[PDB]
Amino acid sequence: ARGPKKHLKRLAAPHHWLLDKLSGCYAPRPSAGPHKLRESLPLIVFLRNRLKYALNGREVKAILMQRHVKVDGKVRTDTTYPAGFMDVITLDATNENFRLVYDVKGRFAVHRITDEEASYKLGKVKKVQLGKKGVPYVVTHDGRTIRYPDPNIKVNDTVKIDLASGKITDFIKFDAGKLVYVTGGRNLGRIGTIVHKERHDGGFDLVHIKDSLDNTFVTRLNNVFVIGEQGKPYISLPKGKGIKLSIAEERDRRRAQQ
Amino acid sequence: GTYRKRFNEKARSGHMAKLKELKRIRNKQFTRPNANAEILEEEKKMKKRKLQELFTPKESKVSRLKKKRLD
Amino acid sequence: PRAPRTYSKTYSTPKRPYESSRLDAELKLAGEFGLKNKKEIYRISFQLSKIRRAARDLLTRDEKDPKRLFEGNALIRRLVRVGVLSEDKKKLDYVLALKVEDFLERRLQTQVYKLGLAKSVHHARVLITQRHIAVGKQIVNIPSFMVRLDSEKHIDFAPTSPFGGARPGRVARRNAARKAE
Amino acid sequence: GISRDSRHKRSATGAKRAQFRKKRKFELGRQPANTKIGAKRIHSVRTRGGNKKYRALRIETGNFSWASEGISKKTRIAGVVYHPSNNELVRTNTLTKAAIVQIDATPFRQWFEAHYGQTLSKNAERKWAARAASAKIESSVESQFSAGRLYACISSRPGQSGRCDGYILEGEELAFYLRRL
RNA sequence: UAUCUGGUUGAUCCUGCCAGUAGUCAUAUGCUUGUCUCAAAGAUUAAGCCAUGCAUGUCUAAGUAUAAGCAAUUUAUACAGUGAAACUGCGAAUGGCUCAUUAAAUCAGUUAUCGUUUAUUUGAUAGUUUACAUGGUAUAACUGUGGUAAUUCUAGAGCUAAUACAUGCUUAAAAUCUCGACCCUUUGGAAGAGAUGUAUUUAUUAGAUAAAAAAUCAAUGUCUUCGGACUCUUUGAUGAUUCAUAAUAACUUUUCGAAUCGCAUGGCCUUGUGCUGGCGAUGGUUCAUUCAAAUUUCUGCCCUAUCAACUUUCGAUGGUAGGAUAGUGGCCUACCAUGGUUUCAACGGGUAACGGGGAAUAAGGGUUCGAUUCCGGAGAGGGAGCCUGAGAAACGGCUACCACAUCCAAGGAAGGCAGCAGGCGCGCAAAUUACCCAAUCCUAAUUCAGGGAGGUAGUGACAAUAAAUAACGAUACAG
RNA sequence: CGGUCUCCAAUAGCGUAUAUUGUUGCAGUUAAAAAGCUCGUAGUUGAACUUUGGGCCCGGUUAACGGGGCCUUUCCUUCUGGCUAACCUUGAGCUCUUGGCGAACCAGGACUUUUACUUUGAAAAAAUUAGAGUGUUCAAAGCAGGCGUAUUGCUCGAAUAUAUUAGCAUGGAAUAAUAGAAUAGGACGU
Ligand SMILES: [Mg+2]
Ligand SMILES: [Mg+2]
Ligand SMILES: [Mg+2]
Ligand SMILES: [Mg+2]
Ligand SMILES: [Mg+2]
Ligand SMILES: [Mg+2]
Ligand SMILES: [Mg+2]
Ligand SMILES: [Mg+2]
Ligand SMILES: [Mg+2]
Ligand SMILES: [Mg+2]
Ligand SMILES: [Mg+2]
Ligand SMILES: [Mg+2]
Ligand SMILES: [Mg+2]
Ligand SMILES: [Mg+2]
Ligand SMILES: [Mg+2]
Ligand SMILES: [Mg+2]
Ligand SMILES: [Mg+2]
Ligand SMILES: [Mg+2]
Ligand SMILES: [Mg+2]
Ligand SMILES: [Mg+2]
Ligand SMILES: [Mg+2]
Ligand SMILES: [Mg+2]
Ligand SMILES: [Mg+2]
Ligand SMILES: [Mg+2]
Ligand SMILES: [Mg+2]
Ligand SMILES: [Mg+2]
Ligand SMILES: [Mg+2]
Repeated sequence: ARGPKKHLKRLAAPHHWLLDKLSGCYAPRPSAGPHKLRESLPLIVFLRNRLKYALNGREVKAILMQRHVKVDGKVRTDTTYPAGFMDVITLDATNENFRLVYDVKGRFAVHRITDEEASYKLGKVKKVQLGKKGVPYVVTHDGRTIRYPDPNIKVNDTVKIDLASGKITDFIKFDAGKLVYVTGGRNLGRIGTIVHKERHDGGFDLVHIKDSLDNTFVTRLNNVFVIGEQGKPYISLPKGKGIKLSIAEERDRRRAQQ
Repeated sequence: GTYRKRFNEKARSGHMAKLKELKRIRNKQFTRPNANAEILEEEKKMKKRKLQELFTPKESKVSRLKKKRLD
Repeated sequence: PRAPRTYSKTYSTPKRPYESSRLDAELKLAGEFGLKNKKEIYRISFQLSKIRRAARDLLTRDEKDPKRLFEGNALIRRLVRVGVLSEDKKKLDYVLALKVEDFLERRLQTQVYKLGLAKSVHHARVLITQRHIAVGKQIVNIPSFMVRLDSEKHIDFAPTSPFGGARPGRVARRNAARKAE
Repeated sequence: GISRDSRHKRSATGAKRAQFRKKRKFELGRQPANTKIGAKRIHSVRTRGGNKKYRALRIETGNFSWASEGISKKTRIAGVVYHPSNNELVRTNTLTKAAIVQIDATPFRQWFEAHYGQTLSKNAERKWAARAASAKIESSVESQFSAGRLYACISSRPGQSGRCDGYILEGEELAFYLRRL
């Protein structure tokens, strides 16, 4: 190609969006934004294929141009705006606030939250560095740069960002015993507690995570997101609480509730 | 596939030229203007010589036998 | 272009179609079940072979294997639901003991015959293809329709059918009109 | 015409590579800019991205830094005396990085006169006396100051930034280059 | 092969043998061809040649309308509704098609950028720069005068705009560093005059630390109880850096630091068209993020040894310096050495070789296919070279040459269907030059316009699923 | 001379033509194939031996089976830092509490024979394949759907496995290699 691509085939789209393979030939290409293309949910999919509020792309555009959707407290009018992990989506006219959190299956789940919970979000500290004029700043996972961070904040820590003012309220250090959320790999969407962090200089660090059921799994550090201390998450969790459950029991409880 | 016969070698003379050069370098072991300008005999000789050397039909079976029998 | 839509063949030609004993076997199956052609028999045989090969592969696995337990249980549930496999025989070994006749009986044609709605298997076929038979509240016109245990008790003449309480068909009212005239 | 692509070269084993693709814009190269002493001529070059490069076709002044005293002054360039890569640049007086050049000595001499009050108001006397300990300098530099032309090395790339900045040779640098001269 | 049939003589058995009977897939072809769902369309190794039509344009309240445009109007004597044309901004580098070249090349997996560019999105980020607001150093559209046989050809003259082009100020305090009039000879002091944001270039400095105590030389600062004393003294990140950042001195045909636009009319009063002030759009330096790009580390390709030595004169291996590059790098230049690969198959040759995800077969090992719905690479008849732009070595952009080939008044002009249809390549053959942007998503100044991308339907049984052509009786005849 | 039939096969499908090597695991006296003989480089292959045995403890499976700890001459070493167990003791009732000593564990710096092989984990896009649920009228399929309903509405899913080699992390120490102390230029030290 002689330049950046602008089209996305449905088969090539991220699997977790759950798009019909025969509905059309192309899928919404997320525009540039806070989150990466493969780890983002465009607003069109959320409003049409998840909430079912709109029946087609044009109706989604009509909703957006009416300025009823807010992302992180800001109005967005792009159909393919890349909303992502820990993103707050507010619909005032319908009066709901949603937090984009993966389910156990590995898919963004429609999780409704209260207003007081919608007032803040969490961000994994991807980078800390001194800017121009000797002003420290922190870059989070969603591309937010916050100046004058607390000196104790380091990489791999989590910062509680208030949406209205965009300032850090609290933070969590990355240490053993902390509650973590998996954001990648086939363990995507699971929740557990840190046990040990294995370090390899010049390589990818590995973290051992133990679930509430005592099952243990190892994951690369890049896919780990600290969300609080054990038993005290700073955000409301989706149904299932990030516990992976086998297939036989899946049959079992589906029958039981049925 | 590099030197395979083409349907119309005359339509792609320049291409064939490259092949010859490549051969001359690949088999050397065995042997041993600015168009973007505001204003734009030997060149005609170059055309003639290059096109002639590029295209010379390989002598045929019957020509082989005729030469041997003449000798 | 649009993504492909998958397709598959539902029948396979036999290893030796020319065995005399075989030919007699399809003669039996077609004659007793009123099958139009041999392709129906081959289709049922192919489905049965797939089922029993899966059962054999599951048996090869060690007992208590999670894959074995899950998939064998699913297969037994499906076979019980369609009715080929009786309730008291819920083990993978008896699945290997199934036969083509078991599936053939569950066909809507044969069930219609047994229930007494038709006097011949061919009468059942013509009744089904003519939109006179309804399972539950819905009309089925396909002789190859497979009946479930729950569906078995709901087979009846369709509401729209003249035999099911609707008005007489075209021939009857035509004859009545000419007689009146 | 100029390209930086590596495919046209032979492989490490010596094989002659085949021609993978036509030349791409993102391995281009441009004609060298042989900077020469004279009245300033610079022309801009639009490069990859929105960035711009400066081409010094002619330049006769440059900002040279005397490192020992940590000072820097603008000075006219006299001429190129020695170049390590090739002597033809010395012959043609072409300005490039690492070329040894001669520069005028006046502005540095004025600065040293004023700062130390020595030759190569009470406030002035106080400052000169306070700095008197550092007055002594290398003999080699002082001899050139007497001559009026100082040896310097260009530390900028005139063909890229459009500047001919540099620094005055000292110590082992000056001794080695004097030996080569 | 298996099974089954037949022959092996005067006959019948038992062997053995022989012939025929297996299979899907693939190519071509023949006959038939009622219904429902579903879906495909290559092939002369000819990436051979194409008539005709279309396939890329785009405007919101928010850049520029005295169209001598339309329609409303005294809701305006600066404009304001809508708005052709043109300028301006963006896109056209996406998509679609084909597999010609290509044998460690592409490609798959897995690495790196402490080796570099990055329009746009997202978040931060700039009191240090006539102003109740500067010019034609200026033009289109437009008015008018014309040339040519001919084209998306254009000449002269007259006009007028900007978020075009080019210029240019106006805004706190403090601190620090220089140069320093003068007083006075001190342990000196000092009016004043300067400089400091950012961008580029160069030179130098800081960016500490495995842990504890002393004596002097020089400069020289706080303090007391005039004796001597002097504590808590500032430094982030990485496995690692000359990293981030900061500081000093200069440098620049040298940048940036808002002369822009929509809607609305709030608050102070000394009552002035005084001062102040709301919600947005568009721009702008740098950093980060995102979409990307470039190069790159390890392993992995079919046949060929009757291809055994190859590369190095004209870069082959490596060092030094420079040039160029967005940047590393023999990528190129100059000077140096003689290096580099190889029977663990280099080098050369063949390939009807784009690679892979996959497809078929098989009990397993294997064998073969993979132009073809997705990913990645290359191309637009063949070579060569380029403007623009963040992004092209672009071809539905430009320029040469080669081969073809259209118009012509013979002076000249215009070409690229391996895009969607539709033709030639034969004298023997095969989908409609159909409809639509309603869904998918893409482009724009942008909800609205555009999209042969895509969808709808039509058209040789491609490949697949279901499935009609009769059911129930009586009578008659015949063995 | 004149005059103007029966059966078999498939079935909305059917026919015709061409085409369609042994690693596991081949053979080499008499019916393919052992080179006239020896030497010999590459390549392939290559005798044995180094911690075995014994005695206890813990907790797991269905008396067998494996998983860990100690002891047996068997512990990697050194330094720094963090926390602190146990052990001594005072005092108040096995638990708190005073003051010492601080093992183990954790973290980092220093110290270091290298592979082959194998276990397990991450990674291998989607589509495809296998495969779970789902009355598309059945089916091929698709990822849909399901349940109530005067009125408002509630609700389950879109599972799971596979993928060679190479790279990464990890437990093993059987097998096959690799280095060490020999002119001691060897090891350790309060
Ligand atoms: Mg790293
Ligand atoms: Mg009816
Ligand atoms: Mg026909
Ligand atoms: Mg018919
Ligand atoms: Mg009909
Ligand atoms: Mg323009
Ligand atoms: Mg080819
Ligand atoms: Mg070759
Ligand atoms: Mg490679
Ligand atoms: Mg844009
Ligand atoms: Mg911005
Ligand atoms: Mg004019
Ligand atoms: Mg260099
Ligand atoms: Mg050279
Ligand atoms: Mg192939
Ligand atoms: Mg392919
Ligand atoms: Mg191209
Ligand atoms: Mg062509
Ligand atoms: Mg081109
Ligand atoms: Mg074209
Ligand atoms: Mg194109
Ligand atoms: Mg076409
Ligand atoms: Mg088409
Ligand atoms: Mg605008
Ligand atoms: Mg040997
Ligand atoms: Mg041995
Ligand atoms: Mg592996």
